Amino acid sequence: QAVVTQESALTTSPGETVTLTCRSSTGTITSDNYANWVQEKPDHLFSGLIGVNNARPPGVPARFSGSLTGDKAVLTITGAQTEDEAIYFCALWYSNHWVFGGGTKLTVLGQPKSSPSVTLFPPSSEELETNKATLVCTITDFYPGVVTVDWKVDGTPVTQGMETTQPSKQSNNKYMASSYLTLTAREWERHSSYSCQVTHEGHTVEKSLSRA
Amino acid sequence: EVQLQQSGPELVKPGASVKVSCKASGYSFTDYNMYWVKQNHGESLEWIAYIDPSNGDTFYNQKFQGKATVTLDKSSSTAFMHLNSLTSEDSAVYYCARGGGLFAFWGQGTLVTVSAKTTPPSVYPLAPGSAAQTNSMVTLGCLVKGYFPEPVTVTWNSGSLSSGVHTFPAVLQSDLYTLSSSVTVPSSPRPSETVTCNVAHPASSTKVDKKIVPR
Ligand code: NA
Ligand code: NA
Ligand code: NA
Ligand code: NA
Ligand code: NA
Repeated sequence: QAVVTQESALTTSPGETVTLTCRSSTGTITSDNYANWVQEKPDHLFSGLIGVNNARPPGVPARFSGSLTGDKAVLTITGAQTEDEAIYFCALWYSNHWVFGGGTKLTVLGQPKSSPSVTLFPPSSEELETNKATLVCTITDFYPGVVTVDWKVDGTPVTQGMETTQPSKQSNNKYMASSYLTLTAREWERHSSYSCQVTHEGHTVEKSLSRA
Repeated sequence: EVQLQQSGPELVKPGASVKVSCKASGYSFTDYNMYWVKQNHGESLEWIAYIDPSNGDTFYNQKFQGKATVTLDKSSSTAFMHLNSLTSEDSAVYYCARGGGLFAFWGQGTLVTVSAKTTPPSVYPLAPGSAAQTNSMVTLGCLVKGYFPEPVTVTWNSGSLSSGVHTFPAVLQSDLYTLSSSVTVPSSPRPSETVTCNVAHPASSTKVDKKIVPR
């Protein structure tokens, strides 16, 4: 039925208390909705967190607490840990139907801020004969795991190709990812400078090359 | 003890129909409702329907009523969800979660994909652009491009060059998957000592190497 409104993504630190909400568009949220909260740890791993707008344990930490605010449900995490970093989904019951929230993405910074090492690759030999020129920009060992990647061709900001990926975690817990710039050989053989500048917070690490 | 051992991942062509099996262990099968939720790439979770062993009767989301169908196998304590006339948007991970006063324990999920054609990747080398070694270390990679399906498997020098390797998430470009892997070594190993990426693409029986040669 309605629109279950959840936070898109929130971040916090160990020892802090975090507040998540879940809004019902039909209005006041009651026991007739049987508000449920589930947890999805990043291995596409799911588990129930709180039901009955109250009920706590299958063996769920005392620090996770759910409630009913007025026109929405709230999951408060008091004494937030790093292993709480997961995706939280809400669910309201209207009848004969279950509606889950968008899911609140909670990141728990549990390691120092590290920066990305970017390495720009130009199109290969074998590839350019295929009328295609794929530029690759690898982003490695960056924490936290959020980056935006900007291209400019011959100083010209690119709105095309830009295939950036979501950061996947590395063995060292940091993140890595790459961004691709595909186009035709003619295009490739048309300019001189191709640059990839990565955004991880307020600092943009650029990486260029003048093929010719 | 409670276990919701879900059925293997699926792959079909449009118009096809799939049946997901959800075996459960560790609890009484008749005491709780089983829910069939749908998580699609990005759009997250979606309730589909639920069956009550406790009444036999099933409950469906009307937007799914005709597409999916829930059945129970009490004799083995196994729930099933049937999916018919599959299409592009029916591609996702399907989960079975048991009832209670919440969606307490869930299955591991089963992925279902509908689409197009199988294609081994076209692998390309990525070599330094006449730079050198700033830290005496050099980064070479491999462009595992335009394949189907997933997954791709990349090793460097037969898994002998294990440290320094970074294999990136695949990407969908021309409705095929493009991937990336990179190795970092000292500037002495390359190009004196050979450096090769071995990409294995299972769905096609592929096992191809890409020797990396300075431009
Ligand atoms: Na996890
Ligand atoms: Na606690
Ligand atoms: Na390897
Ligand atoms: Na293979
Ligand atoms: Na040469």
